[PDB]
Amino acid sequence: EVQLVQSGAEVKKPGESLKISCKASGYNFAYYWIGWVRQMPGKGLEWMGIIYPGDSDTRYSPSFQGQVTISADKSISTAYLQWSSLKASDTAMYYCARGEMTAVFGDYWGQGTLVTVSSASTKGPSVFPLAPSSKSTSGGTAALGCLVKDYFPEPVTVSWNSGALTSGVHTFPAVLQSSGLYSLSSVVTVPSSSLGTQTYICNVNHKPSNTKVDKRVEPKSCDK
Amino acid sequence: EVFNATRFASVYAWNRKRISNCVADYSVLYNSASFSTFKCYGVSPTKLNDLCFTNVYADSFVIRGDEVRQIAPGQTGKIADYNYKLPDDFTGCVIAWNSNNLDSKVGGNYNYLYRLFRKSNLKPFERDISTEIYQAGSTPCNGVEGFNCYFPLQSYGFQPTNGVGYQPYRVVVLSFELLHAPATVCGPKKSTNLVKNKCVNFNFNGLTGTGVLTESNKKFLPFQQFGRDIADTTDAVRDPQ
Amino acid sequence: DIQMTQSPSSLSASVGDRVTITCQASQDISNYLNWYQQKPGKAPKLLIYDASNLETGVPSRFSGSGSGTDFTLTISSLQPEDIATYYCQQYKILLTWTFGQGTKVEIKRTVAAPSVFIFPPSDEQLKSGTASVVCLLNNFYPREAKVQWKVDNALQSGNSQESVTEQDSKDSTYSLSSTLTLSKADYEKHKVYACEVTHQGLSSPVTKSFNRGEC
Amino acid sequence: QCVNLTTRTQLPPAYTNSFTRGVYYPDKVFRSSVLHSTQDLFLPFFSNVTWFHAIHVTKRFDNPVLPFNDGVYFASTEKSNIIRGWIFGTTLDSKTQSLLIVNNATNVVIKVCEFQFCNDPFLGVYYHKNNKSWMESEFRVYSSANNCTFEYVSQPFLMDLEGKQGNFKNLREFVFKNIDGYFKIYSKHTPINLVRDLPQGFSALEPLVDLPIGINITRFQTLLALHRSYLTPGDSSSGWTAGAAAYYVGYLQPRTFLLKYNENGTITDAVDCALDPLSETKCTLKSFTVEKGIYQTSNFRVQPTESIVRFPNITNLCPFG
Ligand SMILES: *[C@@H]1O[C@H](CO)[C@@H](O[C@@H]2O[C@H](CO)[C@@H](O)[C@H](O)[C@H]2NC(C)=O)[C@H](O)[C@H]1NC(C)=O
Repeated sequence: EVQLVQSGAEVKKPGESLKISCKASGYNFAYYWIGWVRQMPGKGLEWMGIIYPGDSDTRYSPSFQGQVTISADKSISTAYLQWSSLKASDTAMYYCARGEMTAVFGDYWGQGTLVTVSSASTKGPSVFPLAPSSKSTSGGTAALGCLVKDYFPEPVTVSWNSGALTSGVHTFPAVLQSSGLYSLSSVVTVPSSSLGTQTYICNVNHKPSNTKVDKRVEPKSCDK
Repeated sequence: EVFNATRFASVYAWNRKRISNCVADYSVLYNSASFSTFKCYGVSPTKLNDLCFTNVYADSFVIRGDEVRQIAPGQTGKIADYNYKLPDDFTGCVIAWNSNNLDSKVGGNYNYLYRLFRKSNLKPFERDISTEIYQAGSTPCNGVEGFNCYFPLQSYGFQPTNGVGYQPYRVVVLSFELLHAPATVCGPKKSTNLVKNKCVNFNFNGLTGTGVLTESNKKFLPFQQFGRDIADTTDAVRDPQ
Repeated sequence: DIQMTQSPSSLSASVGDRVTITCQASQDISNYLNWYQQKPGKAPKLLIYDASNLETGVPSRFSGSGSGTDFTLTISSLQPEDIATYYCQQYKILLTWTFGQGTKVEIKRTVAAPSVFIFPPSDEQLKSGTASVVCLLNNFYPREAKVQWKVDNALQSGNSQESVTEQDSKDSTYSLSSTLTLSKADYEKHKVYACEVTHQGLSSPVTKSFNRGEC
Repeated sequence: QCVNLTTRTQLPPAYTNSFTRGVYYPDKVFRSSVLHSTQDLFLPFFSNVTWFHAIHVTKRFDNPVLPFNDGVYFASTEKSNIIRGWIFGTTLDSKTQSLLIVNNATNVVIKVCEFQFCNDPFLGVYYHKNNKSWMESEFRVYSSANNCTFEYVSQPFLMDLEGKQGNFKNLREFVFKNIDGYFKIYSKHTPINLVRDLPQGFSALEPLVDLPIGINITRFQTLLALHRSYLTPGDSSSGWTAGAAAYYVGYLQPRTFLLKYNENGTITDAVDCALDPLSETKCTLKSFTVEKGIYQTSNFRVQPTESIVRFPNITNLCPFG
């Protein structure tokens, strides 16, 4: 049982440098090819390069020759990917895949590192919770959740009650607005009587500014 | 597209590729140090940049290391006799390079086959793909295995942990057709305007000569190329342009 | 260079139907093909690593065939969780190989009426100086529906945001959220706010309204 | 797969004399007014070839198989396109490759494929009265086709097919050779109209086609065209309908010849080195004429017939182990 683990999502600005890593375990690292694939939001895939760590042989696609660099380290069984000068068209998702060149290539992939580039500042999310009124609806099960829109860059993780409750949860994709912001909301359905003896805490975490917050939800009193 | 292919056929079913009507640059073949064995028969390596032929035939396969010396005219061996023979008057090029990175599997690769037994030798250029069983005894086999009867084809079984003796090697051979037909494969050399009535040295499709040119009202046969009346010296030529 | 194409671009079939998809190549490739499947927001997984040979750990209902310049992938009996994006990739030269265009497969189901909910701005947002009214459409099929906003029986346009989820794999339904954003003064000026939903599963448009002074 | 349709009636083959045919250019170089000597695969000047009849509505239904044996010379004079192409192989199945050439009023097509051969296949044609023409609709000559390697479509080379009524007023000659995995086809077309079958004229053969095929050939056959006949259910006819045609088949042999060119560069005369002692005397000298007297040629020899090997009869394995 082999495992591939990538590095965390990254945010940069034009004119800077970058480096990405990918680590493999559970097999002899020196006997298999490691390749890199990229995906730009909404479009198809495109190979970038492959590397054999044993003899240290590197091969690149014609379109991406000279703009990147691929290397491997057998001491800690790791593969890398390096840049020289970033620009405004290098934000994407990247995967590292393990393969072998006779029967099967692409057996196991990674998680997917997300790289963002822009020229702006980073802010922190503000969460406004919403809870049903003191009287439940006719559906037996009432809706609850939160609304967040003040943040850059994306994405941000939201969970409820430490992730124990997951059935009926739905999150909407964030949508760009006029002033370079995105909006998101989290909704969930809970039984009517649960408000009698249960409390719900939502935890929101993000890496860019590295902040985790928790907010409790209570039923809305009819403050006429 | 022939020196960079992902997969190569077995030595018992080698596939040939023909190349014609193109301008070749063999320098990149001999400048690179990747190749391990680079031999030429009948032609110097550099001079290939200043010759023209009619067509080029390329054959490719993969074999074990110890047999890389066997691919040559006049030699005898199991693959040399039962799989791939060479004519005694061969002219061309042979290239061989190690490919342990491309044809090795941790559990053992069993996708390559080679013939063990055959009734007789083959001609200098022949192919054998028959799956008929070989009989070494007297009792008829009737299509089943038995004593003194064996399946001809056998596997190789490459492994990454083996030594240089059992490591795979990719081999390509190049043959030229020449002195038979007007040239089709060319080399990179820009042309030059003609001279009518002056004594000069000329190079027509690799044929080098000296003398004075002229126009003659000779009823040359349209499908012919050139003629030589006597003493093995050309006198009548046709301009390719 | 080698370029590939897939057909049809997108198709819909019911549960238990037979589905087929065709991959075409510019020239000969000699059964050097791989079939990939990517679910929304995840990493791709291998499905078939040759013209015919089946990868281990895959349900037997998948099959593939073809050669030369034409290849076919067939799904015998469709299942609800088989909504994904399919790719065919060729690999002939050492490193020039490219993917295809992509294909999207969907599923149709019986029409389901939406559940409409309305949520007024919270006190914290009002203290912040802004207001946001939320209209939530839950468990509706199919995807198309219309949302309108009325403030004191006056239509509003160009000041709302619209977010729609992907197809659920459990009930095969969608979800919709509409947000109306206003200043605190504009929100306090008016009293009644209504969200109207028009859907093919609704006999008549459904209006959910609330009064500022009644909540 | 196939339907057996054969006739038990058989007729012995018939021979004829090959006067002077069977000469072709041995190289692509140009020579003028020079006598040359060359050793190659040729056809003897005076020999007997086999002539086959292919007319059956008295009647004679014939389409047998002939061996190849290092080259074949083919001749025929057809007006209704009875013969179209040739098939080659050893067992004549899908295991080995084969060749098919088709010529029509549009173009000429040559294909090399691993076709499936029936027991006795033949191309059939049909007639449309509404269109008032002859075409082909039955293409069941082959069962399956796989592993195509060569296809070549070109304009007609030497076939006119202009005159609507021509009665054996042209000559077609073909030569097929195979060596070193190479197939060579030489062709020639000439105009003649004489009472006799073979003319007294002299002509050479030019090179037409070269193809690389890595196969061994030991058998070949021709193809025939059969016209569909509209027969009543109670007609109870023979079932075979074909036009009037016949062909000539010879053989080849390695021999040395002496050719004489001309001022323009066309082969006109040639002699053989092993026909009769006068020809051998001409071969020893260089000219076409000699003066009276005594001439010396190659000597005699008696060849062996058997081989004998004698060794001591000792039964003892080596201690080499
Ligand atoms: C594969 O393709 C080309 C054609 O010969 C060769 O690639 C060369 O690679 C290095 C650069 O990494 C240099 O020698 C040349 O710049 C490249 N040649 C080009 C771009 O034409 C390569 O030798 C071929 N064969 C193999 C085994 O890679």
